Amino acid sequence: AELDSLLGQEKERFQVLPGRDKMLYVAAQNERDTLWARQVLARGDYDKNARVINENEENKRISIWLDTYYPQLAYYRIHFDEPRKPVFWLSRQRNTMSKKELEVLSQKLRALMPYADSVNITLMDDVTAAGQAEAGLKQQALPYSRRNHKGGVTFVIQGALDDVEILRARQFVDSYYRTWGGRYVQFAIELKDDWLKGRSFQYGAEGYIKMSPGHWYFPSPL
Amino acid sequence: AELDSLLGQEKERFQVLPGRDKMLYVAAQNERDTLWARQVLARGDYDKNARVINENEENKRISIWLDTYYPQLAYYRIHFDEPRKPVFWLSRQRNTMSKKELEVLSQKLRALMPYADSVNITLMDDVTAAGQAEAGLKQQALPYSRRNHKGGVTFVIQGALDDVEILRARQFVDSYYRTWGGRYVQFAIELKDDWLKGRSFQYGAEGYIKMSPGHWYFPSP
Amino acid sequence: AELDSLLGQEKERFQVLPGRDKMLYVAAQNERDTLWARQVLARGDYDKNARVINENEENKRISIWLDTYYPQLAYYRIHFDEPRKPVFWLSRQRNTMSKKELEVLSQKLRALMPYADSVNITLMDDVTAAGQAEAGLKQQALPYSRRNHKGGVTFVIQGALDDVEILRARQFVDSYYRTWGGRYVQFAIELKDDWLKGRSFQYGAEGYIKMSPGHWYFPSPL
Amino acid sequence: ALSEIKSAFKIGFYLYLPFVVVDLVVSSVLLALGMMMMSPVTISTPIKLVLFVALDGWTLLSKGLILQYMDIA
Amino acid sequence: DKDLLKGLDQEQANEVIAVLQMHNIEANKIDSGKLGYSITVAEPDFTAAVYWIKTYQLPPRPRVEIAQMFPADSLVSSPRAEKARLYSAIEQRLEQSLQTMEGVLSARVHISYDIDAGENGRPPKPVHLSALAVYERGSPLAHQISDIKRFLKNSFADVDYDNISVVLSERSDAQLQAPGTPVK
Amino acid sequence: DKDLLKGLDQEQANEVIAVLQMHNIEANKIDSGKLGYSITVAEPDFTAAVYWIKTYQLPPRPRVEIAQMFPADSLVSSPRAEKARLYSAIEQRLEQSLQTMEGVLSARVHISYDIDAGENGRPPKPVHLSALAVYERGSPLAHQISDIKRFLKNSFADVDYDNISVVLSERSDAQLQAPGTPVK
Amino acid sequence: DKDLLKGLDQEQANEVIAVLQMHNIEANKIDSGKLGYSITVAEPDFTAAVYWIKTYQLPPRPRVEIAQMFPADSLVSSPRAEKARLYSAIEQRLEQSLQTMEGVLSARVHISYDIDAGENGRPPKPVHLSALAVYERGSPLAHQISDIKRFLKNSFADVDYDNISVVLSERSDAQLQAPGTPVK
Amino acid sequence: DKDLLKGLDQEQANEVIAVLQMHNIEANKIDSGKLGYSITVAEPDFTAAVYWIKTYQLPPRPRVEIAQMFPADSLVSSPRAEKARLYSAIEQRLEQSLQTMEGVLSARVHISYDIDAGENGRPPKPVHLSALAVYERGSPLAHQISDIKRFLKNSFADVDYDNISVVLSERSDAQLQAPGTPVK
Repeated sequence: AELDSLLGQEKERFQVLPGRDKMLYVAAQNERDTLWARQVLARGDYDKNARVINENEENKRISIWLDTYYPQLAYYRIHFDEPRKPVFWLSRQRNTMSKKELEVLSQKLRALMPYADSVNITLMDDVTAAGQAEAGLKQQALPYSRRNHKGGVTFVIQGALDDVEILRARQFVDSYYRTWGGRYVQFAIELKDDWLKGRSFQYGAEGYIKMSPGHWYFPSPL
Repeated sequence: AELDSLLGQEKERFQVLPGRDKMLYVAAQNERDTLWARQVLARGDYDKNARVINENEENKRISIWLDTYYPQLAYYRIHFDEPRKPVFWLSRQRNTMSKKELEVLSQKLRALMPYADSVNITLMDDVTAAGQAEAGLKQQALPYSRRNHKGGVTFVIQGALDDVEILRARQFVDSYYRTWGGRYVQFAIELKDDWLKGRSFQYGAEGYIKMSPGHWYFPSP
Repeated sequence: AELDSLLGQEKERFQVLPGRDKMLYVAAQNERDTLWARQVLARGDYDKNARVINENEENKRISIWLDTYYPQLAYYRIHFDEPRKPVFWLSRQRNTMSKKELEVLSQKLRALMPYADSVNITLMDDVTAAGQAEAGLKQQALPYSRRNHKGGVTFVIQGALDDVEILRARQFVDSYYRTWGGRYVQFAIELKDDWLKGRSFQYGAEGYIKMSPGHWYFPSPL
Repeated sequence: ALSEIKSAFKIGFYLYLPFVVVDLVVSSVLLALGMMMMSPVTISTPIKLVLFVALDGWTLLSKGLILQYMDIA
Repeated sequence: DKDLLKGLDQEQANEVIAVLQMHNIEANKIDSGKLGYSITVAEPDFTAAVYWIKTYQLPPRPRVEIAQMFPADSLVSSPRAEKARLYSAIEQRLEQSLQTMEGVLSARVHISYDIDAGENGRPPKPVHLSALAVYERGSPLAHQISDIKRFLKNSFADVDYDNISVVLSERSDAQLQAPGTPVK
Repeated sequence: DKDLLKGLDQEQANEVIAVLQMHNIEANKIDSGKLGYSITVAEPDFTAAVYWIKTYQLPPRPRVEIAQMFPADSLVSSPRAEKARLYSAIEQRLEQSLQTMEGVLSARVHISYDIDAGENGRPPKPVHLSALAVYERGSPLAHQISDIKRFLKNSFADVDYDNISVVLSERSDAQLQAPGTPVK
Repeated sequence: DKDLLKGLDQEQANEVIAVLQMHNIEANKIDSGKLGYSITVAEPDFTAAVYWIKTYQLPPRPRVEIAQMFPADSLVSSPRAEKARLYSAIEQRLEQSLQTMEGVLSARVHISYDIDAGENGRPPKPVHLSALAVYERGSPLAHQISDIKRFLKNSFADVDYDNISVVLSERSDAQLQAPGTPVK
Repeated sequence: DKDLLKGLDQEQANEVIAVLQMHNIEANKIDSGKLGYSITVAEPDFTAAVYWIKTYQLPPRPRVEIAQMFPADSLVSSPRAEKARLYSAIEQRLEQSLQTMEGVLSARVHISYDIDAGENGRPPKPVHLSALAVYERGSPLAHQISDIKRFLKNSFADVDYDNISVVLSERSDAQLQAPGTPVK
């Protein structure tokens, strides 16, 4: 029996790709269909060899090879919408590569994925990656605090947030990491109470905390 | 038998479209009919291949392709009031596209929708999109605050709202998300309790709240 | 087994209209008779196909089509007092369509309804719409607050109303919504606890000053 | 003062109730035997006295009476 | 002939049939002696009749009264359990007198309960009433607020005209024709 | 032919049938005399039916009310148990009276239980109510939030219009057509 | 053919089958009358079925409630026990009333318990509520959080909007296709 | 086939097989009749199975709860023995409620118990909570810690965000393939 007929009735969720190293890759799109396809190949009701690939798993696997053979590289994400010609989003304002070694990298990345035929490398701009991250964080009316340093920005969302400001701040981060990756810009949601809870303090460059009506505490300038 | 005979008795709430890749498409219109038609194809009383499409999760599918191959694109919604010629509502004041690459985007959307024959792309202004959202929010007599910025607009609804206004708001936001979608203008209804229920206070320029006969509260501007 | 015989004994509360797309329409009147006729077509004691229509839900169905192909259009209601020839009440003072693009709208509204023969478009005035809502609200001796804005008008009825003023207001809004519809003028009946039924004043040095209509109300010690 | 004598006399009856069960359950086990004539008071009072201190009585109503009035402990 | 309810009561089966007959499906009431009645429906109508059992929460629970939580056969009766059994019979006698007016088919009255004013030194407060009614159609149901308010205002010691709340409505359209047998 | 549930109740089997018939799978109500009812589905429709049993938490537990935690057969009855048994009969009678309005199919009313406030020397606090309702569709359900507040505003001691919250909605689309047997 | 669980009841067996069937292994439920059900799997699926029994902690233990630790059958009942049997019946009635909303399939409500305020002369603290919910997919579940807050705010004495935390989520993807028998 | 264990439980044998199958050695769930279950391993796999029994401390003890040594069967009960039974049912109901979140396979909740404050002259201290959780992989489990602290915050009287510590982790790798018999 064939592999596309050994899976379930709905032959729409899985996609069988003929590998080049005499194998056969099945491409699921979440972790529940990955275990649905791995149970068939693990109970052993198929003769030849086959593997189950994914989006997040294969994008985590190829960064271990790239963190050894190409360190200090500024990239974002590998996109697998068409699993035969994947797109590699590379940074523009941070690399020192000419047109020759980009073809060398596009051939060594092709040798890592036997199901693909050609790897397309497109150079995404570096400022719009934080411009979309700030403009999407302002439409949800969320308080935030941007920190700029070289090779990555950081948005801190703290304080006592209500239940609408947690549910709105989670659906945006999970919709942004899905299309940009967590390599460049990092969100830091941190639900905690207010510092100096019921204490009156005298802020700014010469500070104290009133522990009581007759008790002064002198820590760091609040 | 045919697919339209294996469905329910009333042959009106389902539309069977012929595909282009030798597949059949059933176009439900909500989630209850989508789960009604998926039990037929899942239990397997049909020979060939068939799929069940929708209005929401088909607008969700071709935005995943459209945030990879066409990023930074300003659009609103893909309307399926007739499923053989959908309408693409693109923005006018935020695109940099000429006549040619709109036709190439139309040809790349026709390949994404195999049940369709053409895709009609119209351009809508961003003034009427934020004007109908403010005039409708003013007609229901709701307290609101508008925050304009580039590439989006947000309306904030705060206060101690009663049980009539949280139903008038929900019937308007649900009637507006169906037409325009949440790509441009976003509503933020959060309700808080009021402090000045039984307190005496002075409002205006120099405002304070007397929380007690011997207690002043000066709120921050 | 004819369709008019598969309905009830009294053959004067239903009306079977022949269609253009080879389908018979049963035009009921209210929600109680629509499920009385839908049970017949659901149990399947009829050979061919048929549909059941209604005045309340063919006006909700035609507005989903109308606010996609003809946006920014000002209209009130569609009346189905003669179901083979409906009347479409358009606003005169808020649109500038010509005669030819009104006949194109009248033919595209006709192709949406296969039971009709010719849709007749009449242009209603816009002053008498908010005029009959004020003159019918002064006749019941109800307190109200007219709020005018561009393209609509709203009447707010607040206060601790008694049991007769609630009955007369609810009995009047349901008789006005049937004629005009809630596209232009909207009513805002709401109960809260203040003996001044909506109006508020401030007192200093000259008498009383009528304050502006606002959202904060003073709770009444009385 | 008349509301405190009223609020004390209906607490003392509830306190009275278990003891009546005790000296009605020890006086009826003698009549089941051939003990129709012996006095049960001299048997009732030790079996009532060793149970009240073993179940910590005088530290249970001294707590429960002051909890009505003040924030004790 | 598929049964859907059995073991029902006499007044419960008349509430199930009058709900199903309103929606163009016919039912059969079958007596079973000691085990109550039972309602059967036809096979093309079984899908609709299960949906109206789920929607209307049928069979109906028996109607509750406040005098059932405090039975009179108890040996110890509190002042709270005597004031509640007093008001729970005034509340039934008032809704039995509201049905003998000119045009009322059904009615329901609610008296406000006061319990914790008797044991302590707190004074009692004003008593509130509330009413519901169903009037025969063709009647001017706006002028009949003042007759029910006038009748209720003088059946207690201290009520005001803004402490009485009357919400009433006209009856539904009559169901006079038969459902009809499903042919196939 | 595969069994899903057995030993059910009459009111418990019509909810499992009313849930499975909404999702295009048939079911058979088989009586077993003394042991109760039982529900069987087909073998192609066994994988979906176990999933909807797990999701919808079927079979339904019986509905809980506050007067069951303090039964009337007790030898002693504190005033905490008499006020809890009283408020738990008022919120059952008020939700039985809400179902008789024009258009209401079902409802549910909650009272704020304050049991120690009248006992302590502090004055008793205000009473809060809350109600849910399911209306017949085609109704203007924005105007009907004021009749329910007018009805249950005057049924207690001192309520305000800010301490009443009514959350109501229209019913679902009707299920009238038959599911259909799996053909193999 | 190998057995992995025997003696399970009905609700435990229907949640072991619904867990294994989504991980592409097929189970068989076998009744045994008095001794309960039993669940058997095939021979290649035994190493994986034991791993999901261990990971998912199956069979499910019965769900516990506070009203079970203080039964009403005791001869004496402390006020800590009467308040613990009262709040545990209010938080059961609130979650049985949340499932009657539009789109909710499951819910779970928690109330803060205060027991030591009544024993001594301390004033009571504020009362806190917390809810969970599971919604139908396709619903805008950001605006559904204001109706549960408005419903929950005045079902008690005095709460704020800062003491109510609602965490809700859409349901999982539907499992409708059969697992598949292993060929050998 | 040398024997390893006997006299076990249905859940005590499913943990031994799940441990031994992870380390590439097979087992046999041999039933002993009225004695219980018994696990027999092969002769070349006997040294490894004895070493992994000694290391993993198998068979598992029954899990303890705090309300197991203050039983409700005694005729008298201290307030110390009634607060530990109330808190031990709260920390179980919160554990049952945490498992119905999106992605959680298992969880465990601890509450700070109160002993000395019933009789000492000090007011009772604040409440401290502690939670563990195991998440399905693929989850961004740095953002899940704000949905558990928000749910656990106002389920009590007054806890802070500093008094709640959540330590959670993704689950281990999947075990699906068979161990394999020794080639002898």
